[PDB]
Amino acid sequence: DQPMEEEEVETFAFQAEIAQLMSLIINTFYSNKEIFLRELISNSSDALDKIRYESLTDPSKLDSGKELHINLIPNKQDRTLTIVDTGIGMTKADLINNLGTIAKSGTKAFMEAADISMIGQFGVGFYSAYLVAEKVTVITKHNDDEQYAWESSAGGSFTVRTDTGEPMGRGTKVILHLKEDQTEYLEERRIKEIVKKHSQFIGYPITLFVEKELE
Ligand SMILES: CCNC(=O)[C@H]1c2ccccc2CN1C(=O)c1cc(Cl)c(O)cc1O
Repeated sequence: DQPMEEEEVETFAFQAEIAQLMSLIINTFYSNKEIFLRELISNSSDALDKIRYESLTDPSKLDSGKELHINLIPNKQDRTLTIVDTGIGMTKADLINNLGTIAKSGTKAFMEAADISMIGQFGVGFYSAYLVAEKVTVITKHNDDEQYAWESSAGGSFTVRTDTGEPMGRGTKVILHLKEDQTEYLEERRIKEIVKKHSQFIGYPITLFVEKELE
């Protein structure tokens, strides 16, 4: 038989510091792990600013969707928390450069420094995900390009491939498969309080969708 699907998959090694960093974040104990959701919402907001500011000069840039927002989708059945935004998105190359193989100065500094919530300033805030996730999947779609999937369980490497899933119009989808002991962030009350405490100044709509598959 012919496969329902077949696509090339590429594996990349993380730059050495970023990898050392992820182990740091994974194995060590930290107390305000909740700041991961702020870091990821924060990434979404900047992505939303870029598409927004580009549309000002080139209105067709929004042909792939006018609405600028962030959705938070807890799914207790999958034990996943997904952050979805309709920002500018990422090309395949962006995924490879910006999410693993290029380091940046803050990396060596940060590992050595202190409270974990500093990670936002050192520029590598994405990786705070692995405070609560054992695996992170990033689905992204940039205008005029394919939809891509970035994936990592933080073993020193990550994978990129074309995404066969459900088509996004534009933007980025981050899928946190949470550690067994971090399921609290699937909770509406907990999500609401983290957002109110750390993401109060985000100038885009933030909407929760509690997901439950029915029998
Ligand atoms: C990876 C580095 N890019 C960004 O943070 C933002 C960003 C920031 C400034 C300009 C363009 C873009 C595109 N991004 C994304 O597609 C994205 C990435 C992650 Cl990891 C996330 O959680 C949410 C996201 O919307």
